Amino acid sequence: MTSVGVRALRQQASELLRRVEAGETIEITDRGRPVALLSPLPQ
Amino acid sequence: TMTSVGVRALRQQASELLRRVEAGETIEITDRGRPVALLSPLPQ
Repeated sequence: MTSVGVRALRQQASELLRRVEAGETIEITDRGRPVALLSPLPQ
Repeated sequence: TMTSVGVRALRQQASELLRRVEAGETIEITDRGRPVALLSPLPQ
């Protein structure tokens, strides 16, 4: 899942952040429309 | 400065956080206190 909805965000938040921490970016959709991006920080 | 929320808060307050991002805000995400990710809006 490279694009997840709001429901999946809550149910999967820990795992989604693990993936971003491993370098993935993940698109967040809201009623099917892409609205936000989760990207890794340089840290 | 910015808003920083942890994963717990992201889950618990998801609707309020996405409302802010859709209004244009970028938010820092922490994982057990360490900054790990950026939640930023896509332009519409």
